[PDB]
Amino acid sequence: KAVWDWLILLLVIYTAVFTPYSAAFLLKLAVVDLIVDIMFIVDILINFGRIAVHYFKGWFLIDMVAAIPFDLLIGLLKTARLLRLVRVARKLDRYSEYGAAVLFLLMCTFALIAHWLACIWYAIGNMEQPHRIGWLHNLGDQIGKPYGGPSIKDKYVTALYFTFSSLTSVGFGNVSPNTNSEKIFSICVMLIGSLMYASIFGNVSAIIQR
Amino acid sequence: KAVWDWLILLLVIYTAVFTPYSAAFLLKLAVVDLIVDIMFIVDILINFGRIAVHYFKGWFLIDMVAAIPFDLLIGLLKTARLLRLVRVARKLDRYSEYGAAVLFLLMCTFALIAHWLACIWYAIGNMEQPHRIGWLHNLGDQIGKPYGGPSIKDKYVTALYFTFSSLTSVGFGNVSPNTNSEKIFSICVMLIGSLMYASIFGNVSAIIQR
Amino acid sequence: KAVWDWLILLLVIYTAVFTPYSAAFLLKLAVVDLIVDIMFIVDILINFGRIAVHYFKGWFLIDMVAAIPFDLLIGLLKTARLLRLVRVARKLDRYSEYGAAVLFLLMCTFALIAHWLACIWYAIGNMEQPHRIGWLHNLGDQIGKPYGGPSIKDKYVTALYFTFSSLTSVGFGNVSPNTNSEKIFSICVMLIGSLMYASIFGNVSAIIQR
Amino acid sequence: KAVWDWLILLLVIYTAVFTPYSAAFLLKLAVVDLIVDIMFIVDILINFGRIAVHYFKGWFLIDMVAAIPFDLLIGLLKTARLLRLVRVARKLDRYSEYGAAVLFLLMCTFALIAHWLACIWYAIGNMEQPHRIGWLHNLGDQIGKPYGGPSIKDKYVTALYFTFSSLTSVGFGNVSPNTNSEKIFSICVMLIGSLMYASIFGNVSAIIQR
Repeated sequence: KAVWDWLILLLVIYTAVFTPYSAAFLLKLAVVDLIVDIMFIVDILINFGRIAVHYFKGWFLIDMVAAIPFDLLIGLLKTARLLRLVRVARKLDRYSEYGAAVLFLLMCTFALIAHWLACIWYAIGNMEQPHRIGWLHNLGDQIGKPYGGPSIKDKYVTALYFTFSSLTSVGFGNVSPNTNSEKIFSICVMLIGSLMYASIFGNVSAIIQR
Repeated sequence: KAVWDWLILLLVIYTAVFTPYSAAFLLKLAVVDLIVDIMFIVDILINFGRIAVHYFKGWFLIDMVAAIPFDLLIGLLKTARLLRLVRVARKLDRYSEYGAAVLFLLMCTFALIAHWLACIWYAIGNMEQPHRIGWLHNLGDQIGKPYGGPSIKDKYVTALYFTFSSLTSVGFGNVSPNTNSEKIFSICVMLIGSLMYASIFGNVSAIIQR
Repeated sequence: KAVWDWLILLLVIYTAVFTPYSAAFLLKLAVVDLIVDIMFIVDILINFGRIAVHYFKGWFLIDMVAAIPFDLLIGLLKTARLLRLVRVARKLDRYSEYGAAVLFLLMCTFALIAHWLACIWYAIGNMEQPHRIGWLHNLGDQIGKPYGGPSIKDKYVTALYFTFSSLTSVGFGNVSPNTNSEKIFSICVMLIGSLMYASIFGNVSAIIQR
Repeated sequence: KAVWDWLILLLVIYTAVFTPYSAAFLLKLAVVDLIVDIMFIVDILINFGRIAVHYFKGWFLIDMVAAIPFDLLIGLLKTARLLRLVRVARKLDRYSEYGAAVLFLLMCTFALIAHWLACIWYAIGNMEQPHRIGWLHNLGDQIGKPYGGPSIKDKYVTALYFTFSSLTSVGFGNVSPNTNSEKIFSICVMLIGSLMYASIFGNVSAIIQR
C-alpha cells in the first residue's frame, strides 16, 4: 500500500507519455497497455464496509470512466485515459514530503508539458503537410530526407527539440514557424512558456535556496 | 455597479485592441463601435446632484475629450479614444481583490503591449515598402507572396509573433530587423521588453505562491 | 551646489558616451568638447584653504590627469577623459536619493555597457580588414551596400543592436560571430552580460517594489 | 597551510580544464602535468601517526586511484584523474569563507560546465563526422576552411561558443543541432543549462547585495 502509490504514479507517468504520443504519431506495446489496464483495475478495486459510500461520494465516476476501455476512428476514444493524471493531483500530499521528490516532479511535469506540446506541434505539421512551407518539409530537406519523409524518430525528436527551445527561450533557428497556424501555435507556446517556465523555475530556486 | 464596472473594463479592452489595429492595418464593423460609444456615453452619464460638481472638476475633462466623436484625417484622429484606458487605471481597487484577477490582468496587459508593439512594427514596415530589404518583403518571400503581397491576416500574425519573440527573448530568426529604422525599433523593443518582462513576471511569481 | 552635481553627472554621461564612440569610429564637434573641458576645469577649480590639503591628499591625483590636455595616432591618447567616470562613483549617496533616480541610473549604465561593447565590437570588426567572414561584410551584404561599405550610422546601429541582443539573450540571428576573435569576444560578452543582466535586473525588481 | 590548499584548488582547476580537453581533442608538453601529479603525490604524503590511520579509513582510496599513473583505450585510462575534483569538494566550508571567492568559484564552475559540455559536443561531432548533417561540416563551410577542415583551435572555440550560447539561452543560430544525436544532446544540454543557470545565478543574485 505504501509502495503502491509510487507504482501508480509511475504508471500514470507512463500513460501520460504514451497516450498522446500514440494518438499523435502512431495512429497514422499492446501487452504493456493491457498490463497497465489490469493494474489500474486492481487499484480501483483496492480503493474500495462503510467506506464504500464515502468513495462513491467523490472521485468514483472519473476512475470508472478512465478504467473502462472504449474498445467496441474508434482509437481516438483512448485519449480519455489521460484522466488518470487526476490521481496524482488528489494525492499530492504524499508526494510532497521530500524536496527531492518535488524537484523530480517539477522536472517530470516540465518534460510532460514539452512532450504534449511536441505532440500538438506534430499533429499540426502533419495536418498541414498534404495541404513546402511547414516544418516537416524543411526538416526533411535539412536532414537529407526530401518528402517518403523523415522517420518517426526524426519527427518526434525534432518536435521535442523545437518545443524545448521555445519553452526555454533559446530559439536555435534550425526549425521555425512559417505558416499562420504554426505562428499562432508558437505564440500560444510563448505565452505558456513565459508562464510555466517562470513559475516552475521560481519554485526550483526556492527549493534549492532552502 | 460592479457588473457595470466589469463591462466597462471589457469595453476598454475591446477598444484598446481594436483602435490601434484599425489605425495601423485597416486604414488604406461600425455597428460594434457605435454600440460601444453609446455604452460609454451611458457610463459617463451614470457617473454623475452634489457629486456632479465633484466629478465635473475631476476626470470629466478627460472623459469628455475621450468620448466626443470626431466625425466633422478622421481615421488618424480617432486614436484619441485610447484615452479611455484611464477609466480602468483610476479604479485599481475595484480590480484587485479576486487574486487571480490580478494575474489575468497582468497577462492581458502583456498581450496588449505585444499587440501595440505589433501595430507599431507594421506601421514602420508598411511605410518603407514604397521606398528585398525589410520584414514585409522577406515575409512575403517566405510564404510565396511577391510583395500583391501577404494578406492582412498574415501580416498581423507575423508582426504579433515577432513582437512576442522579441519580448520573450526567444529570437526565432524567421523575422529579423534589417533596416536602421527596424534596428532602432528593435533596440527600443528589447529595452522595454526587458523592463516589462522583469516587472510583470516577478509580480506573477509573487502571486503564484499565494 | 546641488544643481552642480547633476550637471556634472550629465557631463560625465556625455563624455562616457562620446569618447569611446569617437575613438572607435572617427579614427579613420570640437567646440562642444572644448566647452565640456572648460566646465570640467571649472569643476576642479571649485573643488577646493583648510580643505585644500584634504582634497590634494584625496582625489586630486587622479582628477588632475583625467582633465589636463594631452595635446602635442596622437588622438588615441584622448581616451584619458574616461577616468572622469569615477567622479560620480563617489556621490552615490547623493544620486540615489530617489528610487526613480536609481532606476534611471541603472538603465543608463546598462546602455553604457552596451555602447562600450558596441565600440569594442566595431573595433574588432574593423581590425579584420586584410581578410565573407566577419560581421561587417555580412552587414554590408545584408543592407545592400557591398564593400566602400556601409556608412558609420549603419555600422554603429548594427553593432549596438547586436550587443543589445547578446546582452538581453535574444540572438536574432541577423548578425552572428564567424571569426575566432569575434567568437571569443562573444563568449566574454555572454558571460559578463549574463552576470550584469542578473545583477541589474534583480536590483530593478527590488526597486519597483520599493 | 592556506596557501597549500589554495594551490591545491588551482591545480584541481587546471586538471579539470586540461584532462577532458586532452581526452576529447588531443587523442590522435607533458612536463606540466608531470609536475602537477608530483605535487599531488607530495600532498598525499603530507596528508599521511594517530591521524594517519583515521585518514586511511577515510578518503585514502580516492586520492590513491586518482594519483597512481596508468602507464603500461590504453591512453584513454588517464581520464580517472578527474576524480581529483572531489579534493575541493570536501572543503567548501573553507573555500566559501569570502563572498567574492564564492562568486569566483561560481563563475569558474559555470565555465567548467561549459567546457565539459563543449568537450562532449566535440566528441559527438568527431564520432559522427566519418559517417552536411554534422555540425563540423557546417562549421567548415562557414569559415574559410572547407573539409582537411577547421583546426583544433577553431573547433574548440566553436564548441565552447555554441555550448555557452545554449547554456545562456541565446541561440545565435550560427551553429545549431542538426542530427538526432546532436538534437538529443541539445535537449539534455537545454535541461541541464536551465537548471544550473537558475540555481547558480539565483545564488549570484543572492551574493551581489552582500
